[PDB]
Amino acid sequence: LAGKIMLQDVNTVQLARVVNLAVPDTWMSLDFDSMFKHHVKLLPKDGRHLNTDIP
Amino acid sequence: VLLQRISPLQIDPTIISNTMSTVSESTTQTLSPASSILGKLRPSNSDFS
Repeated sequence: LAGKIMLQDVNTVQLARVVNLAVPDTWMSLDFDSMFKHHVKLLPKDGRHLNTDIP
Repeated sequence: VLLQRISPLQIDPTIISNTMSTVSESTTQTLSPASSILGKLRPSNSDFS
């Protein structure tokens, strides 16, 4: 399991627990998965910015 | 001013940004051709004059 975890890829909800981040209870009746996957863009609309670069 | 009030041509600078948004690049490179050209062009409103 340790070997699998070292390179295995988890979802955003599982990642966010490192910083004690959890989905608000008021969102439990809505489809937040689509908003997470296809509606929050991590790339500037105009193009690529020098600052917005994830190592 | 006369040309502005009778000409049907409209200058919409968002055309340039839309095309540049689909350029294929790598995020580990120091230089970005798409970002640099947009910086030099700097789409503004006073291009009419």
